[PDB]
Amino acid sequence: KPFTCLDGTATIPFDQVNDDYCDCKDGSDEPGTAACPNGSFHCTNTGYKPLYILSSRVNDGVCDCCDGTDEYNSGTVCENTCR
Amino acid sequence: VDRSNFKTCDESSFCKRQRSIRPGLSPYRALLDTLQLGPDALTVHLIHEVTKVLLVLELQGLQKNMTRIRIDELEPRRPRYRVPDVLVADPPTARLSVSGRDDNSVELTVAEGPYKIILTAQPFRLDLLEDRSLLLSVNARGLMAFEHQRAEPGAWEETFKTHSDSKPYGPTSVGLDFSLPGMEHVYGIPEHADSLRLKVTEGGEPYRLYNLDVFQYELNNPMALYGSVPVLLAHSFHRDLGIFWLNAAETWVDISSNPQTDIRWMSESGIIDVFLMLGPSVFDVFRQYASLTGTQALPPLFSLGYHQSRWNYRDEADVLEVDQGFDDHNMPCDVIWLDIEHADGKRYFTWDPTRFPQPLNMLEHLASKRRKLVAIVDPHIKVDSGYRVHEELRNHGLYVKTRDGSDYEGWCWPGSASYPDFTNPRMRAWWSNMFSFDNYEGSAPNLYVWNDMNEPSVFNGPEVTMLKDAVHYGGWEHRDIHNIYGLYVHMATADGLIQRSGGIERPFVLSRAFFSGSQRFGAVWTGDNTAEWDHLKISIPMCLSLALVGLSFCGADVGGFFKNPEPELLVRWYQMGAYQPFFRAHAHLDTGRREPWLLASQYQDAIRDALFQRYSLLPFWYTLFYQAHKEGFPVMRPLWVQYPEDMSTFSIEDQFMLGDALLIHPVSDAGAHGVQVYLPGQEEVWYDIQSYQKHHGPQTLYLPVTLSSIPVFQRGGTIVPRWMRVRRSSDCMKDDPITLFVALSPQGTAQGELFLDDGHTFNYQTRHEFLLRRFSFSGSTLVSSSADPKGHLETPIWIERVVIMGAGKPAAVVLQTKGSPESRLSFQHDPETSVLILRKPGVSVASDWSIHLR
Ligand SMILES: *[C@@H]1O[C@H](CO)[C@@H](O[C@@H]2O[C@H](CO)[C@@H](O[C@@H]3O[C@H](CO)[C@@H](O)[C@H](O[C@H]4O[C@H](CO)[C@@H](O)[C@H](O)[C@@H]4O)[C@@H]3O)[C@H](O)[C@H]2NC(C)=O)[C@H](O)[C@H]1NC(C)=O
Ligand SMILES: OC[C@H]1O[C@H](O[C@@H]2C=CO[C@H](CO)[C@H]2O)C[C@@H](O)[C@@H]1O
Ligand SMILES: OC[C@H]1OC=C[C@@H](O)[C@@H]1O
Ligand SMILES: [Ca+2]
Ligand SMILES: [Ca+2]
Repeated sequence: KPFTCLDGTATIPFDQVNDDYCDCKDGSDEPGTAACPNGSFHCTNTGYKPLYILSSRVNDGVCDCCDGTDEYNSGTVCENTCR
Repeated sequence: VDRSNFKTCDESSFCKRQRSIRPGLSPYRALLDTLQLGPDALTVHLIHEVTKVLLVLELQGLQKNMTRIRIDELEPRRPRYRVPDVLVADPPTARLSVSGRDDNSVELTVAEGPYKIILTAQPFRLDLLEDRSLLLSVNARGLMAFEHQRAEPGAWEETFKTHSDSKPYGPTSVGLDFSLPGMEHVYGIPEHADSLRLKVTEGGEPYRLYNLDVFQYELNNPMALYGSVPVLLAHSFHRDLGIFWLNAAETWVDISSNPQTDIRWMSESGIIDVFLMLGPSVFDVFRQYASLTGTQALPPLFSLGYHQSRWNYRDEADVLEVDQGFDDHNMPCDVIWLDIEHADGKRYFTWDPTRFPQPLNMLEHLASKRRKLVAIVDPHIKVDSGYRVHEELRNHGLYVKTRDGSDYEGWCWPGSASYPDFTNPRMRAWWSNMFSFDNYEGSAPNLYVWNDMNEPSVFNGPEVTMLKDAVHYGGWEHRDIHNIYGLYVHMATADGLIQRSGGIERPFVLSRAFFSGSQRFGAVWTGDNTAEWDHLKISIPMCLSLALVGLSFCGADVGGFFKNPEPELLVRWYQMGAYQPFFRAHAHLDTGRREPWLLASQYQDAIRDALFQRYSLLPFWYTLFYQAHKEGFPVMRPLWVQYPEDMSTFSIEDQFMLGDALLIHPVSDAGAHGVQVYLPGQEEVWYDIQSYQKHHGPQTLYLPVTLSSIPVFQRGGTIVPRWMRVRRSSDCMKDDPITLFVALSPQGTAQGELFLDDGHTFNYQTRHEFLLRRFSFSGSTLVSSSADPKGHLETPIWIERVVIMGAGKPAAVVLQTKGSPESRLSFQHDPETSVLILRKPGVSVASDWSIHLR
């Protein structure tokens, strides 16, 4: 079955989910990339409090999550600082 | 402003002497028996009929439609100053041939024509023509005046208020007039807080060019401000012309009308050295002037982002809180600035040990956020035996001296201070070397520089500057070199930033004072403006006057320096500043804090919108600056530059263009609910970039506006590149995908370029590591091709989207690129606006590709 935007604005195949192009008005098809202007990235921060950051902070070369998972293909290698 | 602190023409003895000469028969005549003609120049002696003083005219035809005129004494008591380091090369000449000659006239042909010069012997005159069209006359009103060096109130010793100029060489001023038949509009000669189209000076003061620190300067007047560029442009429906008066001394410019405009230049000292730039187009004049003084230095990308400053951020914790504030309020910012309070009691190159104890750690934190810092470094050095900089400059004799040979001491921010002689090439080398990371302790590669007070500002000096009779390198007086002092500070600082990196990193230096050639060293700004609506308005004509004379990297303090702007004014200032080349918020010591998140939500939101527009347009700004760097064309342009035959555009200063693609009319009145936008061009179309509504030119459109409105229109026939993923700073964005905004002309065509490189080194020039792409749309196909095949670049940048305005709905969209099978793209189309969005082309920006609609 296809993916439906959390806002009900479109239905797209799951191949357009995290494909680094924004397809949903709410940004819900790109939770793992920097593609949507109003998306969010979830910092799982295993063992500590989870946090959400702006999608524009995914692979921006700046360490935003204490687990460093927001920087996965930028060249900045973030260390785990969750404590 | 306190006008009594600054000389009017009647208070400057040389101006009063020159200006007292009224139109008439010139006493100068050319002695044609002394005429000598060589392949590079024509020389002839001139004589003053009363005094019998002999001068030498060196007349030269030059390549690229220019003429140079130099006049000096035949046998001077001492050599006269000739401006060094402004010209980038010895201009290539064109041969003058005698095509006609009688007892009172010589007609010269430049190369194989069509330009000609007529030299009239008595009275001395020069006429410049293209075939039978007279372009300009020299000495037509007989106002040439060359005060020879002698062995009359104020001709010798002269006092202004409490300051005595000993004037050892007496009256030595030079002046000459130029006539521009068919010209009614003239521009340039910055810096003045005045209209873009220059006013006639007949019944008032001439325009003054003398770099001065004018506290609380006022608007719509000809008082000299911080910089001086002695270049005047003249525009008509039929032609463009330029006059470049290469003189570094105090200069006054008189403008008068008759259709014809006459211009008179009057300088304190030096020779007469003038370049006549004959166009014929305004772009030809820009190329001509760029061939003489060079082009705008290519800014590092970060310097085209947003700069946050004030006098002063208190300490490291304040800087770090400001940094964190931008991120907590989702507002981008590339640089945070440190004014004079960061230093140890205004000893430059030092840090206050309580406020900034660990500058490298502060710079490391900003580097982790991919941000930079700018530190102020002024050219006045505290007189303090415990200050190494002072001790070294004193010990090496590198300070400006008084006539008695002692180091000049004046008053400035650190109290008693001395002034390094930046005209001395060894002083400039010492200064550049002081920027090494070993010498400037606490500096790092993300620290750049601001040169202020480099007129030089001297608090206890005449007109708040240095004594006329102070002595510089080679024995020249301060009066001879004044207007290039600031340029030298700017130059030496830029070279310091280049050298500390081993010649790899492009500099970023902001300077207050400037001259012809200052474009080669960085940015300038309009100084200490005020938080008032008419100062917001005047930022356009002031930066346009600078753009016309090669200084493209211009701006005005966002919010105004003096006083507290009301939130509505601060919003409108961010919007204006967001569309001006140098974009910095700055504020005076006594003002309330005005970081943009301190305002109510409605104002924050409008400011964030403006910041996002600027950051998304960085690829476009970068490309315009590359075109300025390569061609010498202005980034910010008056409408008459793009519409030279539209006489209704000749005086417009409440609107401007960025390149040939965007027309901007910022809101500049409190409580405005609409703006009158003039959209020029017969058979041209304009797209409102927010609504996508198409408007046909020529028309005046009354556009409704709200607090968040920035009236911007894209010209049909252009392609604008954007980074739609706005991040916290430009470094974060510089490897991101591009969205192309294609605005179709009525013929269904469009074109545009895109420059890309690493964002900060000279590798584009030393290694040809860059991309220059051409995007072209015609006949239902969009094509990417190389605009410069020498440029290659390793980059992950790709095309994520194409937005086409003025397009119908296609049945299919196909992409072809070498190395890939044919691709089908999905698309969305709005039939109301005729906007077509092409989804994820997915192709590298370094590759040739084509997209076909239907
Ligand atoms: C140095 O100076 C020379 C001499 O001025 C200069 O060359 C000239 O350039 C102009 C363009 O600026 C040429 O003018 C054109 O002439 C052609 C006919 O040959 C016309 O088709 C052109 O018309 C266009 O523009 C008109 C409005 O101005 C429109 O009505 C029309 O529809 C067209 O769009 C235009 O008149 C001129 O022919 C040459 N002259 C010579 C002798 O070469 C040269 O470019 C300058 N060089 C530098 C380096 O500055
Ligand atoms: O470094 C502080 C401040 O310096 C300059 O402005 C001065 C302020 C008041 O008076 C004198 C005028 O005599 C000015 O030079 C420029 C500012 O941008 C800067 O913040
Ligand atoms: O199936 C279409 C595409 O969707 C996502 C990723 C690619 O692997 C596929 O080609
Ligand atoms: Ca997607
Ligand atoms: Ca990040």
